[PDB]
Amino acid sequence: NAKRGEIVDRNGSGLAINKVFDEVFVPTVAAATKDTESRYYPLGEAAAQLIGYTGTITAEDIEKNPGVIGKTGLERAFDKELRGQDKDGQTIKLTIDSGVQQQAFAIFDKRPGSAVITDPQKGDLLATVSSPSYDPNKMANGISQKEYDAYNNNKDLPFTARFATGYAPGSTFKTITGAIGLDAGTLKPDEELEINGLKWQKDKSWGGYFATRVKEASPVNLRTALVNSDNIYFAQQTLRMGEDKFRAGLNKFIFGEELDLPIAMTPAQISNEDKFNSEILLADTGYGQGQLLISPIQQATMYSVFQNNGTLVYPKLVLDKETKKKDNVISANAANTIATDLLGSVEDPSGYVYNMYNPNFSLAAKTGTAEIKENSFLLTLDRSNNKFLTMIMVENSGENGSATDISKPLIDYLEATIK
Ligand SMILES: *C(=O)[C@@H](NC(=O)/C(=N\OCC)c1nsc(N)n1)[C@@H]1NC(C(=O)O)=C(Sc2nc(-c3cc[n+](C)cc3)cs2)CS1
Repeated sequence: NAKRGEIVDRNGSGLAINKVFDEVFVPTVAAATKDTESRYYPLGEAAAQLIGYTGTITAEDIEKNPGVIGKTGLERAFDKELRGQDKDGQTIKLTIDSGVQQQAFAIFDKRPGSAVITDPQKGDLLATVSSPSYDPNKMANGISQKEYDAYNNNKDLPFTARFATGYAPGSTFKTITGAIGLDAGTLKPDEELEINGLKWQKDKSWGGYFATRVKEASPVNLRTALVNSDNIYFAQQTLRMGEDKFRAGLNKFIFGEELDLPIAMTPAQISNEDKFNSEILLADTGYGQGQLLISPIQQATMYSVFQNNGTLVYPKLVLDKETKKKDNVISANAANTIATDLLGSVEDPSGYVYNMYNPNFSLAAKTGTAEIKENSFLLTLDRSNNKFLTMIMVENSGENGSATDISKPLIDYLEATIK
């Protein structure tokens, strides 16, 4: 009987450890009584999808590769290192910070959504949160059929790891579209484009389709369009760029690329085919619509270029793993120009993230709402020290509110701890 290896956070705090209990004769916590060692998760629901839970080796388990075994999450993906022999399992230290993990999970409060917080210059995943969640301690050490069925019958599906699920990125994708337009030469950041009305189309060939916007602006430049959430500006800049210049910039990212993370995840895609085959879809992809499917972990990876002078860093979950990058995904001037203009989302009183304004901290942000019901997104960038990046989403934002409405405790926590 060898002890299973432990999973600890970046500071050594236990994420999946062993603890002896007095159980109520074979094993609730106090027939008979005996001191039995049990697999314990201190963060509970806050890290349930990431860490996973254990279970007994079933018949079909040993029927593949010849008392407890990882059934899901990192407890399953890291089983060979944590199981050991009968040699104690080794301890695997992650990049997670327990303080940030419990902050990101607390802001949702049963709301469906996800949140990832990274170190945009190292790739360290400080937190990967999916809501709603479940009790991993109950699932591993005996859960009743009343709480299991309560989890299965939940229409929001608490078992799914939403940080590894592909969604449409929303208007936050304009940051990439605008940066590609800058390096292409077609998008001048200071030229004033005349945009009139709340709807726009290229010509009569679009028919009953229009690019719609919210706030009416008179001449819209790059900085104003990002703060005003103007779809028409980026649509016109996408049509001006052409399918080739736009796809040339997008292909420098990690689309269709499998990552070395120990989290199962479908690679990000641009569209179903190698070509757009239309022009309304080219405009849609310009402002985050179309057939884009990027996961929160992949979204945090792509957007890391703005805090590394255009260099993309890959996400890492194990601490001692070497930092991997993809150099020159966008220019340094393009990354800095977009990151500087995004300060207006927080600092401008008319900005949509002005509720999080802090005069002693530079925070660039960008909102986004996608129609799939509608989901809300929020990307924030530490421009004071480039030490954290957030990607927060809330599913069914028409009923559960926007991501900005609940993310203020999270952002305030990071600015004081990670700084
Ligand atoms: C990018 O996200 C854009 N989104 C859309 O065009 C889509 N839906 O619009 C929802 C109304 C859409 N369909 S599919 C898909 N993938 N995306 C723009 N991004 C923004 C944003 O979050 O800033 C939205 S919502 C918005 N709401 C306000 C507002 C209005 C009034 N008041 C008092 C305050 C705030 C500004 S923007 C739409 S467009």
